[PDB]
Amino acid sequence: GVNAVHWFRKGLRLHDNPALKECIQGADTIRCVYILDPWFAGSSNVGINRWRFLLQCLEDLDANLRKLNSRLFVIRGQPADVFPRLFKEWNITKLSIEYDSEPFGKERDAAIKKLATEAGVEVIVRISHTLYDLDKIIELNGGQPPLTYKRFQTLVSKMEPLEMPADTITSDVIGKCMTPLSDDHDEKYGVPSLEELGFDTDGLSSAVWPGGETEALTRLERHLERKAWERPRMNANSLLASPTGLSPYLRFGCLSCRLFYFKLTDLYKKVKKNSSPPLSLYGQLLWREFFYTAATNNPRFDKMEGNPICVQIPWDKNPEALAKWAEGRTGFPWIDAIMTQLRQEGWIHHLARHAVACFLTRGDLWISWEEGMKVFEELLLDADWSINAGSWMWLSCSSFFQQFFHCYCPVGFGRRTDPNGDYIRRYLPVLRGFPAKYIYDPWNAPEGIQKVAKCLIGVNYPKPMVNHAEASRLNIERMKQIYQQLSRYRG
Ligand SMILES: COc1ccc(-n2nc3c(c2NC(=O)c2ccc(C(=O)c4ccccc4)cc2)CS(=O)(=O)C3)cc1
Repeated sequence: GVNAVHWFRKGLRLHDNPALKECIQGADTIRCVYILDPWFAGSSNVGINRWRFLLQCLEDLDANLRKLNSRLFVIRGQPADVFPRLFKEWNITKLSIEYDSEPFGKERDAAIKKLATEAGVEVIVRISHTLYDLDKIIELNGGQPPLTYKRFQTLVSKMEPLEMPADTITSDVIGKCMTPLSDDHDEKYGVPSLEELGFDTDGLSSAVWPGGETEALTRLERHLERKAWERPRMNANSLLASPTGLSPYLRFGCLSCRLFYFKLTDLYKKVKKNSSPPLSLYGQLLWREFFYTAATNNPRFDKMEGNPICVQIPWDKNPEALAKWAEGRTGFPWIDAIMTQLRQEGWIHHLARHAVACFLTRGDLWISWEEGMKVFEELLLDADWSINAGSWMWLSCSSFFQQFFHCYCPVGFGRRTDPNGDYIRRYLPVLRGFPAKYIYDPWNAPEGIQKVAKCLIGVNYPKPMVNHAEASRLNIERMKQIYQQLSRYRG
């Protein structure tokens, strides 16, 4: 008969999955696969929190596929190596994927499409990771992605309204389509543990961001309910991970960005009684869309050299200073607490991202945004290659049409956000004995207060790695020199 395979990569969900929906129709068998390769050289920068989140996403998909008398098939290796084997072993004639706009993904999928055509396999590709067809955005702009956010808002406003999200895969949708299964299915296709991937899980606590579609849909309800109770304002509690947080689920595809969009539009129309909401309503959704669009045709989006849209800034190379930043031992408790939360949990507030990005690049250390991006790629759960690269370029003053002239204070920003320093004490236990007057600048604490706090600066917690007033004055001057001769730094 017609034997079909749906290939999960992103879109780790059964709701709003047009590719899986189309693949099942007219099919006699269906197998959903995820191709996992934790040893891939190109994935050497993936942190353990990302691996854990993904594995929890796969367990949730497997559990939800159980409800449809199916299972997830987890397969080890590289798609180019695995798919020809599967095409023959399973006699596959249909393969479905959610479209991937990112350059590496487009390249991989082009190769797989060639293997499928060679094997007599029809390839079904449907767009569902983004709100729009990004290629249509670019065509509407004249063939180039809009290089500014409000130009992007202009084009998007002129587009056709979004079509309804695809129906969720139910028993009545599967119909006669079945999944051939064996009693030993877990031995060959089961979802592995972190330990089974060779990871020592020593030092791991319960995940602050549990993966999966079930979690995402539960959080979506809470998120809308809280919104039922304009751009929000950050306070101290905003720094903590929220049970209403959706951002990692949108990144992995646990939550459909189109479903989220429609639920937001639905809620707005109920409270504000009109169908033309402020683009404010969608929060980061269009920033998300903006960076996917800017990156899709730029294979060097994550680089400075050879990247046509990036300002060629002469950053310093300082591996020791970069390591202090990445490992949260800069000696600035505000910076270190943020980098510690990021490493421990996999999410930090957007304004905390601005703070540590400024400190590393244009503000204090004058280290390339490429190096910050690599660290964030390792640890951050909610930012794809396209969004990470674009965000680091924009925030480091590396885009020609976005400048920041105010340098974040690595003491005052934290003190102004959380005056008592509860955030510091939560993530930097060595500093817990310091009173609020010194918690953001413990080097200013007299020797007696340090001894009482059982924390000698330079012994138990490092001294501040730079003099911020001097470093920022020099770096503000350097950035002013660059933008005074901006065209000279065009590649
Ligand atoms: C520093 O490292 C990172 C920082 C942020 C992220 N990040 N993660 C996600 C998203 C983003 N990024 C942005 O939303 C974004 C928005 C505005 C700008 C900006 O230039 C600007 C202009 C005017 C005023 C204020 C700001 C830059 C970035 C959206 S998402 O895909 O949903 C999940 C990743 C790494």
